[PDB]
Amino acid sequence: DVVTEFGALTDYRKGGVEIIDDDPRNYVFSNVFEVAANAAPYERVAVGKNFEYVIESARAEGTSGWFSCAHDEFVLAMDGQIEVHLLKLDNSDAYVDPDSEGAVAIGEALPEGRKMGRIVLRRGHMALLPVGAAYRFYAEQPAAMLFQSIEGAVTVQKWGEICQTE
Amino acid sequence: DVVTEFGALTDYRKGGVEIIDDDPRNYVFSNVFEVAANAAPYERVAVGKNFEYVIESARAEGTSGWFSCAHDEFVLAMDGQIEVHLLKLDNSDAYVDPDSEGAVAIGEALPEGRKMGRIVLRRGHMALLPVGAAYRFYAEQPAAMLFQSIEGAVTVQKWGEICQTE
Amino acid sequence: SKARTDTEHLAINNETGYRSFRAGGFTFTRDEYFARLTWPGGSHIIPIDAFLRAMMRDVAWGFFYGVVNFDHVFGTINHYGEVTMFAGRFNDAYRNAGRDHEERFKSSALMAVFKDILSDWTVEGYDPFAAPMETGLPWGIKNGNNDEAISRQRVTARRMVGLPGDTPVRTDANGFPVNRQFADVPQEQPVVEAEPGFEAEVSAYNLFGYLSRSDVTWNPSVCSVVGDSLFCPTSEEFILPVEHGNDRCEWFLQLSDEIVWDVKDKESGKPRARVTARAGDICCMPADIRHQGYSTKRSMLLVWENGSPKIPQMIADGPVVPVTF
Amino acid sequence: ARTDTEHLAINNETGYRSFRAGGFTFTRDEYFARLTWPGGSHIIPIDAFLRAMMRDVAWGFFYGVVNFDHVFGTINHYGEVTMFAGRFNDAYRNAGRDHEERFKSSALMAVFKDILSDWTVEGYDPFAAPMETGLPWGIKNGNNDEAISRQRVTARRMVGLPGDTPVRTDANGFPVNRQFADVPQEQPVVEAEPGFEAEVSAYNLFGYLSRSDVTWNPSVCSVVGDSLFCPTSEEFILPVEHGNDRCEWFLQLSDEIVWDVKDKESGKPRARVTARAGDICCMPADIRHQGYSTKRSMLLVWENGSPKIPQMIADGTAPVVPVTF
Ligand SMILES: [Fe+3]
Repeated sequence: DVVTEFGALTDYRKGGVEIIDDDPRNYVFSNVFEVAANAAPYERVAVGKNFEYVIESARAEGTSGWFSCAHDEFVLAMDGQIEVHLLKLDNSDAYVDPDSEGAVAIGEALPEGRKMGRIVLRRGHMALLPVGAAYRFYAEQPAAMLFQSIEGAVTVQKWGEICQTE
Repeated sequence: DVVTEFGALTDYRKGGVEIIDDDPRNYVFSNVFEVAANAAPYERVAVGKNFEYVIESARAEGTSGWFSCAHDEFVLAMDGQIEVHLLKLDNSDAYVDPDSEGAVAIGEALPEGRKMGRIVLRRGHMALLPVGAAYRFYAEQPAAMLFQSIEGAVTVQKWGEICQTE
Repeated sequence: SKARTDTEHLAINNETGYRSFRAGGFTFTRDEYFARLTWPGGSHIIPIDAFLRAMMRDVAWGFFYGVVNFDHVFGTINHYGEVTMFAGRFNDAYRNAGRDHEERFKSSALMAVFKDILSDWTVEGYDPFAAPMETGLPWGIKNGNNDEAISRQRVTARRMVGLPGDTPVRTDANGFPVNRQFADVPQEQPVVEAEPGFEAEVSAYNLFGYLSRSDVTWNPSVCSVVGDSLFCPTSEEFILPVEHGNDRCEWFLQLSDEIVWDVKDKESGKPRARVTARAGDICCMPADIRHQGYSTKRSMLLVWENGSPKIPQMIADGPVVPVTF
Repeated sequence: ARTDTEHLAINNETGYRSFRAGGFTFTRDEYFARLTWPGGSHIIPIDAFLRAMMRDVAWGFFYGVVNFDHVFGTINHYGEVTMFAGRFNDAYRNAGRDHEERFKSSALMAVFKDILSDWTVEGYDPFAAPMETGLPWGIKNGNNDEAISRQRVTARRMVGLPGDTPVRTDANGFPVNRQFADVPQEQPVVEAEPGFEAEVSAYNLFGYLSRSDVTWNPSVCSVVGDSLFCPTSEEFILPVEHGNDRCEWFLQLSDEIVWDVKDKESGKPRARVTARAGDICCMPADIRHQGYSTKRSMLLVWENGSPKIPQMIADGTAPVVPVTF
């Protein structure tokens, strides 16, 4: 009887690199669930980089500040219920420099604009974080999530201490 | 409509060695029909060697002289009809040196002994040539054959003439 | 010296029933068990299942990024508009002896001949895009075709699956049931509440659900876009039919279950490493290696690609690991 | 020379047993043979594995090196046997990553037989060509012990002699294979004089071979000292790369074969040898070889079985090639 294995913050089995003739560091090997279990609430840790572009892992816990970005982003829920709030900004150049890239933390006060909608995500669900919107999260219990974004003001690079160096 | 391809003195199609990084002389590649086609009747040309052991190719045509050997031999008809006569020698020591190997050409004259029997080989048929017998072949038509034996006084080596070298 | 476009339909063998093909100086024949290739001064055999599986990917992926090695000998290099096809280009035995052979084609001319090969050589009830337990056998003499399985529509999100006008979500009704080996994966949609006026940009969908329904294996497929950053998840079963030598870093995030990657040097073909990945493991495949995946159970993999054309030009001088560690 | 082997658990999901032999570990699942040892792992498609295991079992570890592939295999020391990973792979060796263990032969042979019996399922014959038998995929389903247990057949002197191994008939369980249906079956005319019926012997050898029920299994038909005629019927691919510790000769009796020829020590390709009916060629003691045969074809493998040869090849007191010209 078929069982498809998904990871979670509480239950994950990191694999790894076996070497024949090479350096493990070339593979920048980590596990998004471990990375998020060790970070502070809503800290966005880079787990993948390719030039400007990033995948970021984070633990959602309680209610985050507000974010906005100069370009589309996407969020993938990896474990647990995460609530997403969207607000259309009256004047987004007031909070996010356009021509900047990567998410901007725009504070906890409610940004000026109109209520756009609400999204409730579970494990394996993806949502659009559209350019010119302001977004926030609520998670009743710790939950794991991933952003597809660009290297910016919230992107945390802990490279040598998340990856498999030996 | 299954066709199992077999060779013949008249109709065969040599393959060969394709090189990547090697010397084609290493594979000592020839075709037994070709070798048999160019030789003198019953001339035993070696086409394989491994220490003292050999495989010999030959064309049967007309009637051979007599042969005997200090060890067992085997003959495999490969094309067309070959008749084998066997004689039990009264004193095999008189025709064959006992300490010798490889077949011996023991002459066209009828050697002394009694009649063992007669064999008629077509393509694909193998016969025992037992130590202590003298043997003789008759082929009405050119036919080909191979000998499983040991190098001796009858065996003809001409590797450079018969094997691929380019 | 231009890129070539000389390809040709050759004769139809009377006993096999298969047609054979020329592309430049290369010829393609298949019989009951084998694909038999030639080029001036060389020859090679690949078993036909393996060949047809590899051919399937090269065609469906439009020659992909960088090097698609069918095996230790034969493959293509994508130049994006043109494409090299080789024998021995990344096999040190051949290179050392001056025995590797390369021919540069216009991609359109080379693709047309592959599809013809793939069409002709694929028989009734053989789907070279599926795992072996899901389908029949390619062995034996020509017997009908399976042009539907090889004609599959490429599916690419412009922005995100499910957005208006964008690539749709998968359901039973639009012809995409859950795969037998994903039977227990939850299928509910996330809850979406848009305010009047914004139903266009309030969007979310069940991605694992979407993957659970993929009807092909080893086929990276865009589900979401930010400029050049591409989310290309797919469903994986058995063995990736080629060894991929990418011309930039590719990232693998394992979404479910387990894959083991056989990592070799991209130039020489020498074993370098074996990478084991379980749910939530993310790693980089550097531009100096080729990789081949093993997935026992059908699994969900996110291939993350940077689609930018500037990168092969730069990764040639400067930095194969894209991370300052 | 190690002796320690062991049966481990039947896995509850797959129904198969894992086995241990020294530091080596053997596990199969739906698609794969999974091998581990101290410091390493490797995977081989379960069908390719069982075919190779089938030969190594039936051949009693054969002569010299039996490579399952570019990583895993055995070396035969005639009463003792080396099991290795990467012993003949430039990449492992240069890195000091190869692993070797040496065993008493009957002790490895025993666990090999247990692996082959457990891992083989109803309707799958790993001694046959793929067109002739079913599939190895999926969970444990019954067995095929009859197929994996046929008695080795060996002539003392020649097939057909009083008391020697006998001629194959429909009666005694060997009808003609479908792919040799045109082969003439008449026996040679034999007519002995009274008293000699024991020494006057012939048989139809091509008819014998057409009645072989397995593929790639050199089998003794005539003997002169250490000189052994070992013909067999060949179809598809030799399931191993054979690196002999002595020179061996091939005589193609029917149809054709291509021998993929690689370096014994490094595994770098060296040459490709195409042989048609009546072609005879030599395999040097410093190469490994693997044949490809589209139609079921008749090959004569000719061996010198003397125990003296390997130490002489190592010492250089016998040559790597039997003649030079
Ligand atoms: Fe061999």
